[PDB]
Amino acid sequence: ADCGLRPLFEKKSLEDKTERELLESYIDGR
Amino acid sequence: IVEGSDAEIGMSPWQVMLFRKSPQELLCGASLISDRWVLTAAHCLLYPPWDKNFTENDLLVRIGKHSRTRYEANIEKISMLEKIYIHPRYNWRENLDRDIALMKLKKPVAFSDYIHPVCLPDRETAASLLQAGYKGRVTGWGSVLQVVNLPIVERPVCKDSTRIRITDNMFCAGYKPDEGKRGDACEGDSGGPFVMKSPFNNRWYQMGIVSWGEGCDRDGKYGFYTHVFRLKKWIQKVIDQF
Ligand SMILES: CC(=O)N[C@@H]1[C@@H](O)[C@H](O)[C@@H](CO)O[C@@H]1O
Ligand SMILES: [K+]
Repeated sequence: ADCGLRPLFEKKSLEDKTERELLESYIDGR
Repeated sequence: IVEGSDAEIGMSPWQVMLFRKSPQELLCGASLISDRWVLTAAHCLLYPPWDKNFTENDLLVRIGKHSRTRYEANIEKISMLEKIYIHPRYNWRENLDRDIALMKLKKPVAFSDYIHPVCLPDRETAASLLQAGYKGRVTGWGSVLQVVNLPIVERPVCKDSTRIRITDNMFCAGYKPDEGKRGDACEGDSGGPFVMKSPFNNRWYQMGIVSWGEGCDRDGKYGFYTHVFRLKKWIQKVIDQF
């Protein structure tokens, strides 16, 4: 319901140090 | 984990460590999928060739950890297991096909900033995210939780990299020799989660379970993962029946 949304990140609108790399792979990887 | 980096605090709140109760031994990784269920690999619990066949009373799970060795008072939760469920068609004799197991905790764990469940994929998420070139994330241990982002590899490349027969219940990930980056989950990280962040709803989904490899972080070799969505029906069956 609340699964997969981290209290210290998604819930606070903060991104961790490397998640940008995962999101970029959706554009650049394929 | 090799060639990765320190995870930030609360970066992987679904992370679970599976320990042998006594003697004390970190056996594998695992992941929290609800307040009473933990997902891991079957070979972490059952492997006849080595006489491995743990019961509920042989283990403890540590949830909410960041430190490899220190007891994190008021942060981590250590739970006992009520029951262990191994996939009925888990194939240990040939290639670890269907390398998945569920562990029901004796008591529900309360969520916190450090303890929170990861989502399990549905067909839409599996189809949109499990594609070669897209990167997922694996976590585990080397003094602190390690993390490494790795790309899913084309099935033909996965199959050509090993003499083992690969099934539809597995996928492989890791950098190719021409990609300039390294990193891998090792045998000790087995059972841990391979997660991906949906660019559509911003949620993290566990797409794989570290299952096996042929030497950690080797050029031209890849880590293999249990395809979680392929086995979601079995997971739902167990959780619904209990
Ligand atoms: C290695 C082997 O023969 N399997 C045993 C099975 O016989 C037993 O019923 C079960 C108890 O939960 O543990 C293992 O699965
Ligand atoms: K590799």
